[PDB]
Amino acid sequence: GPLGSSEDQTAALMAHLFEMGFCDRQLNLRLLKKHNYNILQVVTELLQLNNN
Amino acid sequence: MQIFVKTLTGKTITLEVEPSDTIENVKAKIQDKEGIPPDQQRLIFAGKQLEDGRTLSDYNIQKESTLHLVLRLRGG
Repeated sequence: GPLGSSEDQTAALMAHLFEMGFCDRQLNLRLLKKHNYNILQVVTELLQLNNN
Repeated sequence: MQIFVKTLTGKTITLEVEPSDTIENVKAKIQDKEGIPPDQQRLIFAGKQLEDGRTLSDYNIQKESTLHLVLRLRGG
């Protein structure tokens, strides 16, 4: 079917995370690869690290 | 005081909340228009979680503040 997904989408996702309160492109990258690009899981997983 | 809620879909919802408005009630003000369950509704403020049993004042939420809304869907 498709030839390939736009990897540029990752940049848009990163920006949404930075607007919250993380500013860690490294942590975001290692999280995105953990759930095969899942912004919903990344944000909630990161929150479980610093919610106190 | 009006505040803004930013969704992952790139939507900015405006809400009218009071200083004594509990986070749980805020979710209700979203539930009626969005239809999304409060239990699934997760609000992020400055990279921090908002407890349902806390008030806006607990997280120094003022006027025109932007709250992020993320949902953790479960499959199996």
